[PDB]
Amino acid sequence: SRVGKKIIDIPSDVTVSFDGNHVTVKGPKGELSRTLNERMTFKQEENTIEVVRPSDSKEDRTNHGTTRALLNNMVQGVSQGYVKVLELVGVGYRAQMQGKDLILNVGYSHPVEIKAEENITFSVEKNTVVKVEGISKEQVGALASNIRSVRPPEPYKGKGIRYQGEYVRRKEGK
Amino acid sequence: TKGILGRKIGMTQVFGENGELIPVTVVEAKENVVLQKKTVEVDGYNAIQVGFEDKKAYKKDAKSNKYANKPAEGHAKKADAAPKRFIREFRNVDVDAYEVGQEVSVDTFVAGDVIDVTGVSKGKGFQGAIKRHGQSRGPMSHGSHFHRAPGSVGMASDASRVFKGQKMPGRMGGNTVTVQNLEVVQVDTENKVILVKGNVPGPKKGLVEIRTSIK
Amino acid sequence: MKVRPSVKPICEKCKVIKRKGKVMVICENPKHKQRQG
Amino acid sequence: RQTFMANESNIERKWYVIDAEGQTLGRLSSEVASILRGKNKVTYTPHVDTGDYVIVINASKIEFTGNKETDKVYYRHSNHPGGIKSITAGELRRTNPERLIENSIKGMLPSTRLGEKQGKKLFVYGGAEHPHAAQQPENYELR
RNA sequence: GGGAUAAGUGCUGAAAGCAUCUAAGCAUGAAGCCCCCCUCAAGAUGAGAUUUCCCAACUUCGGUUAUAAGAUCCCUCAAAG
RNA sequence: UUGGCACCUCGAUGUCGGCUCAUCGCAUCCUGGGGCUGUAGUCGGUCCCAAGGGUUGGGCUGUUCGCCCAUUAAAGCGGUACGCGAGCUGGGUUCAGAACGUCGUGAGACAGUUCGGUCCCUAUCCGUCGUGGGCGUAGGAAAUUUGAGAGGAGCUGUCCUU
RNA sequence: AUAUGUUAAGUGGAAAAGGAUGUGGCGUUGCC
Repeated sequence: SRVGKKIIDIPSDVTVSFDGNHVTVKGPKGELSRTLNERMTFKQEENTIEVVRPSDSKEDRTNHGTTRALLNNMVQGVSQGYVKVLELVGVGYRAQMQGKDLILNVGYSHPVEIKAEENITFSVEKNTVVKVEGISKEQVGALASNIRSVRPPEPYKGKGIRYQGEYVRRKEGK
Repeated sequence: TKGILGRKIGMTQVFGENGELIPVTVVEAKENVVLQKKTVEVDGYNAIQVGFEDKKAYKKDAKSNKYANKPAEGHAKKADAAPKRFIREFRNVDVDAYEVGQEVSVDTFVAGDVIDVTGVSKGKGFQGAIKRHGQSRGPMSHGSHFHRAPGSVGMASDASRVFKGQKMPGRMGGNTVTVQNLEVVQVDTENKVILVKGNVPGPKKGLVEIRTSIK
Repeated sequence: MKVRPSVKPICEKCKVIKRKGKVMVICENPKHKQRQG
Repeated sequence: RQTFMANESNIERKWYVIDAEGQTLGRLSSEVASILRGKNKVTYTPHVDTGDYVIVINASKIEFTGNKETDKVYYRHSNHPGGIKSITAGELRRTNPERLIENSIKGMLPSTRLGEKQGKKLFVYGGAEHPHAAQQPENYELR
């Protein structure tokens, strides 16, 4: 549709090689970002690319609008990073680091360990603040949800781990 | 550590070093050698054949199993050993023994206290369902003609048959049973004995296979 | 959630979808969650 | 009066080899069964087997159309009360594909003394190489 | 302790410029499913493997013989029945 | 479940309930995994997944049912000729005797009650539990083994600490 | 086997009130 019929506009700072079926985008802070795509019909150009669906149906429009979005995402992966910030509400909720691991002291009878992985970096702004910085939205989102699922926010006092602002419920026990 | 083969000698008891009483089984292990070393290339699995007790040499006319025959006598001589009764294969070891005979000694069980013991006999004759399977007897208050009988063997008409695995009389005992997590109490050189903490399967003068615990 | 053979919206923020062949209603009120269309 | 009947002396059996890569299970199976029964020979006699031997290479590439890797369960009883085991057609291919093709094809052969001797001429291997090079197996193309 | 999952929870994502756990892709998740634990099992007629032992005389039979390795008859028994 | 029909059986298919011995369904009682809560916490409610194991001992009665005592993590609901008498008992009921209330002029009957009372069998064939012998497995033998497949096990409490 | 369409559940190869942005057809309107 519209979202698939949109220009990508490769900023010409990043190099996207269109190796037959597959796409590999390199930039100042990421290489080997190659993705498995489908049999779409796109132009192999620099300074801008487009994706074109060969046919028209209910199974071409969906994959068109998805392929365009995925190429856009891996272009912006080397264009800049996607940072998801996780906060810790509650007393005595501290995040320690060690090497490339994150220790969470989150109210249990033991710490909780979160090992880093390739292409991503942990960083702790303050004891209650944790930021995961990476190049793929998929990888950053997986890491952030795995770090969030240790103690999701309660609805009463809100203590737990959360993303940004206030989007949570609120109850009143007493 | 490495498994050993032995004979059950009997039960006894010692006194633990704080005053405890410890039931003990005495197991002699002597004459153990490595007769063959099976490897993945020649045979699919990796294992080592050990050989337990010593048989007598070959005799031209032998009417018992005391003397080795020519096939067995030729199988031992390839390891440079003496004919052996009770040849057995140990898997889940690390093959650093020799396919040519080397003594497997009790002194390898100084390290490794918790073991499991495989025994190969218990020994009872044809037995009824109360003995063999632990079933229950009938009453004697009313004039019951049912006491040690098995009971119903199925349902009526809709089944029209007896299911595989029904419990009935038959030869009891004599199976192969392993007791797990037994503990070595003490090893003894100059008698080649191991004192196992508990009780092992089989009768006296039976063959037992000791190996390190798989758990 | 409510597993009922007649799922339908209860307010204006609830909206109907299909996951794996099941019809479902998802809403911003967790009371209003239903499945098994 | 005048109908030719095949005899063991007359029978000349050949060896074929088929590629089960990029084919469907049932569509390959029906044709291999027609080759095994010997209905592809003008000299076909019902009472005695005139069929040929078949070697099926690349068994790990047979495929199923639709949602058949999770459906198409295979059930089997052990004759003891309660024991009815199962395996999906997707876990049987990745584990033991040569049983998948063998059972598929042998379900299309008549269950008679001769329907077993006709079904033990099928050799199924998962992977391009087969030991039976000493029999000169021609390469047959399914249609 | 390992693998794949149910209900559930998700990450990226369009069809549907937004939204969305799903259509493509990627995760996580039960005393339950397949392994791991214990016993049986090559009559598994698809009858498997390894080590070892024995292997000339007579015929035109083209096959035979007995004997070799080995095992029984018979007898003394029990850890077995 | 109480019924409705009257299709098999009257040259005969033994009726309760319990004992002994099981097997199967899930519409789940306990244990395991979750969504919502008028879910503060410890306890609960109500829905969804799940059949792997487990699911008590007595008083009263022929009791199945039921009520009660003491427990338990829990004391699930159903099918198999309301499983099961070539396995057992036989209290009840449907034998003959004899008595009560009532009905009959009567011989006798129950809307009922009460005391009593012969339960047969040396298993052919299929089925199941064990054990051997013949042949096969392209020479004849001794031992040691792989494991396609099959079976077994699978339950839970209470304290201490954080 | 030939020609043109339907569907994707293995429906086909059991069952109702009722519920639903599943997909194909024709028709008819309101804002572009």
